Amino acid sequence: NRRDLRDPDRTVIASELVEHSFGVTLDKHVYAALKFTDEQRTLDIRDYTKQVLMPQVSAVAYELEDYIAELIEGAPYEETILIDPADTVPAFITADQRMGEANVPTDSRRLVVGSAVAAALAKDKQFRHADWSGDQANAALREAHVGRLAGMNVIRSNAIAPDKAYLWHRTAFILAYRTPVVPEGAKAGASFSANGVALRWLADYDYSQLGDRTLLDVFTGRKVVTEVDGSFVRAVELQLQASSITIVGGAFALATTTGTKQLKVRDDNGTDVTARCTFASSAGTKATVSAAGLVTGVAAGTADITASYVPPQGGTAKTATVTVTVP
Amino acid sequence: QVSAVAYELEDYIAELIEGAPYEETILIDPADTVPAFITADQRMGEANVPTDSRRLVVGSAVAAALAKDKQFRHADWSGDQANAALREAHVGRLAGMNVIRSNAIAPDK
Amino acid sequence: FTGRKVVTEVDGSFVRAVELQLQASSITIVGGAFALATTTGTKQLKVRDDNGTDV
Amino acid sequence: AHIFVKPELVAEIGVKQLQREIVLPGLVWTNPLTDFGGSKNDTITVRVPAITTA
Repeated sequence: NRRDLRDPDRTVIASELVEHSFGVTLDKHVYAALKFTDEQRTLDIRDYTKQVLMPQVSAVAYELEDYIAELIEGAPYEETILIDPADTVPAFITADQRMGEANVPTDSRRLVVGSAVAAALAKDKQFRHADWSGDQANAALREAHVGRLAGMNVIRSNAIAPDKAYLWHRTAFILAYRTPVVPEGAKAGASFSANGVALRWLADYDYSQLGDRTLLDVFTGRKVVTEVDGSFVRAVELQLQASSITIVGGAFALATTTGTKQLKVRDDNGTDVTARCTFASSAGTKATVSAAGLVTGVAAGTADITASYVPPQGGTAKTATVTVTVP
Repeated sequence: QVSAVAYELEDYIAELIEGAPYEETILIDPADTVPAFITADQRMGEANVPTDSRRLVVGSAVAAALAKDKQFRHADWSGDQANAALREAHVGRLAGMNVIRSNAIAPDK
Repeated sequence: FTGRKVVTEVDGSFVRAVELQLQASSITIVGGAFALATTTGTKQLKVRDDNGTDV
Repeated sequence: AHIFVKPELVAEIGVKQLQREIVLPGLVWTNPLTDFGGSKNDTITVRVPAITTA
């Protein structure tokens, strides 16, 4: 506190010392089960380790990667920094500035970008023109690889969305693992490893179905470390901007009235956004389009099918129109 | 207790620096930031202030805008082919002064 | 005990320090357009200029 | 079902509250005057010399 000298009010305002806390919990149980008849194990299965165990371990490993990806992508971000594909560096400088303004330490920061963000970095004239970036032995042109920008290295991942990047301090996300113990009644099983996580394997024969059932499991838990006031400042999200969407294939003709066509929509960055667009048909009687991209034209004629995609930056939804001639 | 008193004294100094009777404010244009600092040098020299013992303390936004500036990002426009304003986000010296980044003062000042 | 002083000139003008401010041309509310869940629902608004300064 | 009495144990993994660095006190003129005790109103009257014109 503060007060004035010679002040006849000789009082002191005591300060307070309050400690805070959060909580980390085990919540999830990641497994991969299989079942085999006696005929399959006797005849069809020739190499058990190569045909059964290794694919099971790989499946559990990919499931754990997707678990971590859902933790990172699903964390509470107050706002997303929009990367302009023509000018990408200001977005990353802004991300570093946001991390600095929250007093996040400058070390142990990891930047993981999607494929589309990395391609936009390579396509950027900042890195490609060898005079806006120095770098005479041009790498964004002869190798399509940027690597470092705005003070952070780039890690390319296919688990996270293509048009999104995440810059996080090490203390932002916490994973915890636990290997279930093989009980006393269980047949003595093995223990495998997926990306350094010890998985429990277990086999049990069921007389009723004349078969064998295998289970490869682990207990998992995850946490996003928030601050005392509830804000999340240790991780920062960036999303690549989109300005127009186009339906691949252009105007097309259906094979028949019973026929179906699966539409794909791509933004100007080239990201597959068909899982984020709303599909509508101008002529409902002649043709109907599903919400997931499927197009069915029941009646002969012509229909104008529109895909509406609200962009990452918001505003009016980008509309792409296609013409369907149903025979 | 010691940390609280230290931060309180830093706030004291920040209020002293920020609350001074500044006659005019030099508006940094984030698209072209160098002329603002050259103008600050011109104003301080025209007042016959000695060129030594000068300190430049910028906020977070000012340093970020210096890094974002095409004058410093593009290596043709600034020399500096290592491009420390692109690979890093660090602009360290411009207009003859060294930049000191502080979180105590306002971000855009 | 602490004290501070700004050294002004003999005519009262302050010339020994210069302040610079970063221009702002547009302010945007974090979160953009929104719809409240209920009437009791309260939302804290953060406004950022084009330089990303919390104004 | 089965009920177990288990402690609620507190850990500390190195997640501290984020605070800024202090840089300002080193950059400002500190203690050019020290004898505030021994002056009226705790005030030292710094003198600026005179200049003339021809």
